[PDB]
Amino acid sequence: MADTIVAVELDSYPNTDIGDPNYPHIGIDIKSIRSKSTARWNMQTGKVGTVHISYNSVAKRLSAVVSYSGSSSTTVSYDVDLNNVLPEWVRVGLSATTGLYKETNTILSWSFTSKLKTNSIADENSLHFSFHKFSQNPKDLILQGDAFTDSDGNLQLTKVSSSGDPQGNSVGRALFYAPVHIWEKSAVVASFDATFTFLIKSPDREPADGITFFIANTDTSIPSGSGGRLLGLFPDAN
Amino acid sequence: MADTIVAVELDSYPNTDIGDPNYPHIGIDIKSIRSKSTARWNMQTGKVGTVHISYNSVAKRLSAVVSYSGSSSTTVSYDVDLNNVLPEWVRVGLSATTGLYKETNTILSWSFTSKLKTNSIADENSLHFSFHKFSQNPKDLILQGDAFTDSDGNLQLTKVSSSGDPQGNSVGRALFYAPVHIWEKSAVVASFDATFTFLIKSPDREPADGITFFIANTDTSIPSGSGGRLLGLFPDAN
Amino acid sequence: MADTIVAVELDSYPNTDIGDPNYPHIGIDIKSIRSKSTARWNMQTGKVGTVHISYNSVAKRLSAVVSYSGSSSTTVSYDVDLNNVLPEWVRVGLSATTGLYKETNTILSWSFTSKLKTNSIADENSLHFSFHKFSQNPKDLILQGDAFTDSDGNLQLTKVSSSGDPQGNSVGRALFYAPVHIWEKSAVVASFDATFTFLIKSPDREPADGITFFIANTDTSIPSGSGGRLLGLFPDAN
Amino acid sequence: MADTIVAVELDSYPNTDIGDPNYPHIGIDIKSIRSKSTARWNMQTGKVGTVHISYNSVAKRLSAVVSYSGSSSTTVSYDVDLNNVLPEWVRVGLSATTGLYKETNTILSWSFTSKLKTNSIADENSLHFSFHKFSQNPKDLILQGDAFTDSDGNLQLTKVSSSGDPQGNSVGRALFYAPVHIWEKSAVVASFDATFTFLIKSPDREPADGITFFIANTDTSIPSGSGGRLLGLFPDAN
Ligand SMILES: OC[C@H]1O[C@H](Oc2c[nH]c3ccc(Br)c(Cl)c23)[C@@H](O)[C@@H](O)[C@@H]1O
Ligand SMILES: OC[C@H]1O[C@H](Oc2c[nH]c3ccc(Br)c(Cl)c23)[C@@H](O)[C@@H](O)[C@@H]1O
Ligand SMILES: OC[C@H]1O[C@H](Oc2c[nH]c3ccc(Br)c(Cl)c23)[C@@H](O)[C@@H](O)[C@@H]1O
Ligand SMILES: OC[C@H]1O[C@H](Oc2c[nH]c3ccc(Br)c(Cl)c23)[C@@H](O)[C@@H](O)[C@@H]1O
Ligand SMILES: [Ca+2]
Ligand SMILES: [Ca+2]
Ligand SMILES: [Ca+2]
Ligand SMILES: [Ca+2]
Ligand SMILES: [Mn+2]
Ligand SMILES: [Mn+2]
Ligand SMILES: [Mn+2]
Ligand SMILES: [Mn+2]
Repeated sequence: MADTIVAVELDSYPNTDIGDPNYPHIGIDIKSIRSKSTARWNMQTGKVGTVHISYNSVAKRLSAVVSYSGSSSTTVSYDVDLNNVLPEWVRVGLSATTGLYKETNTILSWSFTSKLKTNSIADENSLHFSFHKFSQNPKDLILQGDAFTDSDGNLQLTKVSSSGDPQGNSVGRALFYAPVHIWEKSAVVASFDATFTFLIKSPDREPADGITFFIANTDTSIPSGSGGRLLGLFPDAN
Repeated sequence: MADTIVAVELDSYPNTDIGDPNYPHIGIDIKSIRSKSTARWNMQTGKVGTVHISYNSVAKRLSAVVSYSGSSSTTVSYDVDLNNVLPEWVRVGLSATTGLYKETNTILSWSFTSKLKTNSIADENSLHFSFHKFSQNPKDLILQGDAFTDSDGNLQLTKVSSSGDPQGNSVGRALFYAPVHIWEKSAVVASFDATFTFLIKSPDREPADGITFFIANTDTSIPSGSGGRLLGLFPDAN
Repeated sequence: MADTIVAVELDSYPNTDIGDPNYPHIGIDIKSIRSKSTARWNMQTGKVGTVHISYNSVAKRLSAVVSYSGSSSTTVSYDVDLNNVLPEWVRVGLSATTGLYKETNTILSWSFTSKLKTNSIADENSLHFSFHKFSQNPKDLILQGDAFTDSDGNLQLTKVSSSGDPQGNSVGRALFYAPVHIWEKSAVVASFDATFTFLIKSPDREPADGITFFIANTDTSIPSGSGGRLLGLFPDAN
Repeated sequence: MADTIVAVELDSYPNTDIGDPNYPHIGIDIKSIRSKSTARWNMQTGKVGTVHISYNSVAKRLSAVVSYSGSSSTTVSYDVDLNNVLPEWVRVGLSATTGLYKETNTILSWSFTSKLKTNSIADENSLHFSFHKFSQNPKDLILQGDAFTDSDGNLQLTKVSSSGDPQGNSVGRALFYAPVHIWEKSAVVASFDATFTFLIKSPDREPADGITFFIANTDTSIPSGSGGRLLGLFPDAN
């Protein structure tokens, strides 16, 4: 069967033939590339941006905010019970693609916290990780497809040359090595927060295709046919 | 000039004359004792209970859950922008009352985290405290009214005897000593999370009146007339 | 080549033939079962104990303390630079054995934090995990030898029957799934802290053999001949 | 009665007068301006530096490292039992002075964590704060002497002009608002960690006088005569 995917997308390229709004946008994706909720994103190609993502099983609202130094922020939210969508054990990761058009999909930092609180207090679990730059040989990441860490310590999700020039038709993903426990039958509340900073540079008039933070089944792998507009996440546009 | 109050109430006594539902309930109170959202609380007098509260400014949803070991939990949420309600600097606290009827309002643990973020993975401001014991001299709490720490290390918000028998017509509150910064001009996202565990015992067959977590202006005090049904928060029932 | 091991041992059985003092002891082991430092441990068989372990690269002192409710604590320290000992990437874990004599090697909770700092604030890493009780399918743990999680949610490092009776000649370990990055060429300061709570029960007049927290090369596995007095860590007593 | 002081000094100006070494140095001060331990400071006037300080009560080792974007590292350590020196409740803070000679004493960030542990994985008391910008009205800091926050959001501990030139004969301190519980009768282990980033700039051939992180009785205030060489911390040079 296909993987089960929940994602927040920073979608730089409007694919209106598969339901994208006709502008760069942020979106919340629940098992489909066709986002349940979107907000218009005013990209600053060449500038370092920041994304903050949060979810709590009591509120049942997955939210995301994108900002840049000295600019107005873009926000997006969706009401959803993640226990009905995802398995109890997941992996978390970042993905990016290029297609006919291209961009650098550079990650400068990534942090993530999750918590599982139950009935009994001494029945609980937490996981936190934080990367400010990345090791050249990162043993706590599963790197998939074209993803790699360059000589500056930056995570490049898609291909770039030695001079830093991006390449088209590229796909890559980075997953945290340990599975994450996001629900159980006795749980009272589960929550997570994620942050990443990113640098999209591009020589193209319309940069493409984007970067996601995603949560999937533990054995998730890049699907066949998921390049370009499908963001390395989905086998089709349904 | 009255305080500005946001609270989560565990209201054990139905004051139907001032808009309570006719059962013990959990509520979200925005500037009034008359809750904007309530849910049925299945009290278990004599068992240790746990409350988890959370908010973030992108989701704009204040939510709370109450539970006991081996039991079903109760949730309540309300969509609100706290920027629009509270001043930028606050104190946070726990309050409790008894009236004609009575209960012990015993706090066994209390923790709190607030974050103010912008454009990096590290937060521009964060505060975290956690008490699992309470000290015989809590120099980091402002104790108001009948609130005191006992010989067992527990925090008693209202009057109780040597023998563990609660008293009627009591009011008590405990505030964390340092002001918390909950928004600013430059802010991208602000969030907070709080947890407390409580023991409510009663000789009566109808215990009263309840316990809250609340957030207020920094100079907040127990208002004249806030006994019983007003939970030590409000000077009247409007 | 053999594994590289740094460990804190709760050594319940004196094997004076390989240099144990003639009493139960807590020990710091650096690449040998023969401890670099020991202290007398006053065991309370059948009671839940707590161990706290810490280290940072400026102080260069690895310390551990073992305690029980109502008792006084025993401490042990050793001055060592852990980088000259350990590789840059490690796994962290828990190990236990039994031999001719036996005990339960039960883990009720385990937490770990590591941090690696430079000065970019944006060149760095942290990892934190916390388990209060353990899942029936612990996908974030690598279980080795006889280790398993039971119906109560406890981690059993060595064999116990369904009635909870321990078995002799057992060895088991549990490793956190993700590698930990503990040094790099640009590092200024690296630190770690670990906590575990444990329950050692035994029908034997002299219980054996003990429990350790350990740090090893990422590919560590139970050496042949590490049963009993070698605590699942070393292939010989050198 | 005088304040009770424990400090880590970054001392830019040798006062051989009162027992400084005859070079710029970092030091550990236990109840006297006359450091119990010093190290020659690998100083870089005009560069952003970072200080990390740590202590735990099992190891009994107070340690500090000062570095500059990864280079030019200096360390200092002292074996000491702080339960014998400090009261159980304290305030923590930063101080700085100029005298005949001068430098900017600029704080760009500051964080602190304190923990008091016993018999579990969850701590019985913890406190954590973090500032990466400082507020125009920082209600959670007690600002003493010349200390103010500037339009950039930096904390200036001593007088600086509107353009950016430091003034002589100035003193300033910033204390965190809430008292900190550092030890108790039945504590198993107490620990704290602090980090700050600073910028010392000077038009002088020989900058003065330095910056400290310190720990004091909760009621601490700038003593009379503690200018220049006494770092705003001590009334005399005894
Ligand atoms: O990278 C931008 C887009 O490039 C391709 O789609 C096209 C967008 N504009 C075009 C113009 C001509 C042709 Br042929 C193609 Cl395939 C496209 C495809 O690779 C899409 O998946 C992708 O989103
Ligand atoms: O503790 C329960 C309640 O007791 C008091 O109200 C009454 C409850 N039963 C009554 C019966 C008669 C009269 Br008069 C009163 Cl005020 C009450 C008041 O103290 C209320 O504020 C409180 O909610
Ligand atoms: O569990 C206690 C000990 O049992 C064995 O060693 C012995 C301890 N007392 C003995 C008495 C007789 C014989 Br045979 C043996 Cl092997 C032992 C061995 O399994 C040791 O590794 C272990 O430490
Ligand atoms: O700012 C650096 C120093 O300047 C002063 O000490 C002197 C250093 N050189 C001098 C030369 C003359 C005189 Br008068 C004085 Cl007080 C000093 C005093 O203000 C000292 O406390 C301070 O350490
Ligand atoms: Ca698209
Ligand atoms: Ca009521
Ligand atoms: Ca032994
Ligand atoms: Ca000096
Ligand atoms: Mn899209
Ligand atoms: Mn009510
Ligand atoms: Mn031993
Ligand atoms: Mn000095």
